[PDB]
Order: sequence, then structure tokens, then C-alpha cells
Amino acid sequence: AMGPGSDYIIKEKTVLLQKKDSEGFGFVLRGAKEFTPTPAFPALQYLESVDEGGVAWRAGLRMGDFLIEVNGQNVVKVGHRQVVNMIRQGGNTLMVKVVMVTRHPDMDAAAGSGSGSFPELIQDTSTSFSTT
Amino acid sequence: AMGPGSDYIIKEKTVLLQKKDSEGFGFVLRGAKAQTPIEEFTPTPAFPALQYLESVDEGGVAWRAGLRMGDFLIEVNGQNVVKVGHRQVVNMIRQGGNTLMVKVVMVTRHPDMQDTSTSFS
Repeated sequence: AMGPGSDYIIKEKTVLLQKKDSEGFGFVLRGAKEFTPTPAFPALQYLESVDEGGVAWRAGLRMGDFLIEVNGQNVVKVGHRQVVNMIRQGGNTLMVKVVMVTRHPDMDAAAGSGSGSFPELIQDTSTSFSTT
Repeated sequence: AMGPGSDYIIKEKTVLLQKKDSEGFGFVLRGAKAQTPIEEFTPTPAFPALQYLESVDEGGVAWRAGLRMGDFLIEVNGQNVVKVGHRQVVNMIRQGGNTLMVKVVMVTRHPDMQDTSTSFS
């Protein structure tokens, strides 16, 4: 439809993690221990944090990623213990499909403007204030 | 408003960042370039400000003050930056030198109808 808003940007990625038996994947999983997935909250388990430089980090995962599938099994509505079970049953390899959801201002014209209805997302840019 | 709705959890924090010459403040700032459609921007619960933290260096100055990825910048050294374009916010941060007072907002959503964490470190 026409009009402005805060759109949902759904950024999806399937990631392969391979670790040593002596390692962790380097993330903290958090989620619920009747649910409806939505863009605002697309799965019950998500990454609370990702160790900088660990396996998960180096393979691309980041805090806030929602877990969609674990080793090709859907985990969108699965409880915490059971999702933890699947990562356990997968051993030193984990294929995980995740989504990052962000909101993004869309300045598309309102109805009656005669303009088109596609998103007009504002242009972002980044500037590092990192030490390195 | 009784009954179901869209739930936003908003947490506001003001922190004082003080770094050495050898450090950066320890975050990456991302947000809207100062181009024409930014004049049309109104802050909302879903999107409280035009500039936000794309990342925060683990263990760095911002991190130790508790800032994290996704925090929205509301104020920089007492000046409101909610509607301000990226270069101007960057310059405001630079003008503060090795001290940055920043007020941020973190917005989170609830599942649509408790939570447990498990470490994999």
C-alpha cells in the first residue's frame, strides 16, 4: 500500500559453524523455555551475544539473530531446552539459518500523492569510532 | 488500551564515555545521511532516532559503559540528535574530544501470544 512507515527489514543467512571438541561455538542462546511468529519476533530462540573472534562471530553471526532452522530442522516455535538439544545432537558442526530484523524509516508518499507505493528507505551510512 | 497490541520495551540510559588518546570510543555509528527525506522524519517507538550503534567493540570504552549494538542515539553532550543527520552527529562527537556524554534508547519487542539463557562459549 501507499504511505510512509517504519518497515521491517528481514536479513536472512544460513551459516555453517565447525568447531573443535574443545571449543564452544561462541554464542549465548536465549529464548522461551500458542506462539505466532511475526516480523517483530520471528522465532523463540535468539542470540543473546556472540563472542568477538569466536567460531560463531568469525562465521558471521551477531547478537540479535533469531534462530530459524538448526541443522535443517525448523526451530521457530521450539522451546529453549529442545533447541539446545539440537545444537548438542549436532556435535562440532552446526548449520543454522538465522534472521536479523531491523526497522527502517520508509518515506514513501501518502495515498493520493500520485507517487508509487514501493519502499523509499532512508539512506544510512557508517562511521567507525573503534580503536581499530 | 486494553487487549492485544504491539509491545515495545524501551530502556533509556545516559552514560559518560571517557577515553584515552590511544582509544576510540569503541562503537560504530550508523544512521541517516543528511539528505532531503530526513526532514520528514518523526521519532516513534519502533525507530526513536536517526543514528544508532551498528556495533560496540567488546571490552572497549562504550562496551564497559554498557552500550550495545542497536542502541539509538538521543543526545550527544547535551544536544538532541534524534533528527540530526549522520555527518553532523559525527562532528558533534568529534567536537567532544576524549569525552562523550550520550543518552541512548534500546528498544526490544516481546513474543506474540519465561526466557532462559544457555552459554555456548
